[PDB]
Amino acid sequence: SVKLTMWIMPNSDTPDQDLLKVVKPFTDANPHITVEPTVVDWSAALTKITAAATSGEAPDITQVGSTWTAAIGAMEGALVELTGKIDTSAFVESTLQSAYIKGTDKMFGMPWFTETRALFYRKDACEKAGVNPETDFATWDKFKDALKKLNGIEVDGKKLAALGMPGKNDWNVVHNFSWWIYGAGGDFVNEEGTQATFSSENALKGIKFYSELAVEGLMDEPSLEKNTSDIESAFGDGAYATAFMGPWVISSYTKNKEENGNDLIDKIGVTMVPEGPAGRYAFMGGSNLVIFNSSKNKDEALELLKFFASKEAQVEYSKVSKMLPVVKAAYEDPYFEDSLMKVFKEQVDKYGKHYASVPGWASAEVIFSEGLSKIWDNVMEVDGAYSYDKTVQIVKDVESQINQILQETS
Repeated sequence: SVKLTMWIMPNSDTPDQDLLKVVKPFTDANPHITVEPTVVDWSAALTKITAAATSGEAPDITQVGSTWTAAIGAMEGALVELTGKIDTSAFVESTLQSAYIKGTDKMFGMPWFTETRALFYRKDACEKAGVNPETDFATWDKFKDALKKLNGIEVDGKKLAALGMPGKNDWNVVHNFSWWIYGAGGDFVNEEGTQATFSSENALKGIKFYSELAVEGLMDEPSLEKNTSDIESAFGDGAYATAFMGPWVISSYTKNKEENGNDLIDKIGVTMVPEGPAGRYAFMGGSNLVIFNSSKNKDEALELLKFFASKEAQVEYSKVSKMLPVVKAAYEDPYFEDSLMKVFKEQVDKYGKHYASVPGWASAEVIFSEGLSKIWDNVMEVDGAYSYDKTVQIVKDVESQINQILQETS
């Protein structure tokens, strides 16, 4: 018999058991294959995977952050090339980009699940404030006008901040700026993926618009010291009129109502991110699966990957992980078509934009995160008055470092 070993990151409440429940139909139907998952923490995962690819001491399969696929796939002899082995027509088209090395036709990962961030809002706050969510969040300028009407609005005796979002003490620093940069007509790197474009006029327009929401008082100031999970919890206890969050919060708030009677879930809606001057783009994240070239059972490894891309496994794993499926047929399930979830379905499909899938991306993201962290410090005036010129200098200094990374990894 064949024991497939698989590394996963912590995607659900009980990672190993939840994965094994989803694969039980596969191992029941293929009794000569067993699946042995091992959990690897997110912070050290890329380090451990890179070391396994280099040393040939690897599991058969590992989850990767979708942005890591090119980094690992570019390592000589690291991964099984999947080009032509997966039916790509099954996948939401926007999710496939991260599975390839950009500029090549080489597919080294299979998309597994995805996520995007949407704009959640308090319906009761909007009615009280005179905000119509069917129109007033559609564009940057309308959104900001709505925030002005919502900031400090009192609902059931509690004063709400207009927008709750984390600052630099967080793991989504870059991801939360991404769609502002895109909507302004900017990007982190050029289309070819070979030059940084983070200091363009358009990128700065997006960075300035989003970060100065803090200078203008429209963001909850205490929350800028906190992280994503804190903003999700606080919104779920009614602290903010709006917040940009992933789809997993719907389950959390639904559970809060079932267990504690917390009716926040009945007072919220969700809409797509506001369109910027250049159009509507949204963040895309998530994870892919890869097969190590050192695997002694690649045929069985591939069969497992294809199982994870089957409709039933996509539905079931997305439910338990609270992520979004990457296969089109999974969105036929009513779960992904309810009033809130359907906004996420539409956004990832029609407007999702993934970071360039280049081998240097993972290294570049750390640099972008450091720079945007300094921009938060700047707008929050932690060390002197806010200076937009300081943001410009930070972004130019980032641009230089990114170009050196791209030159090394070309």
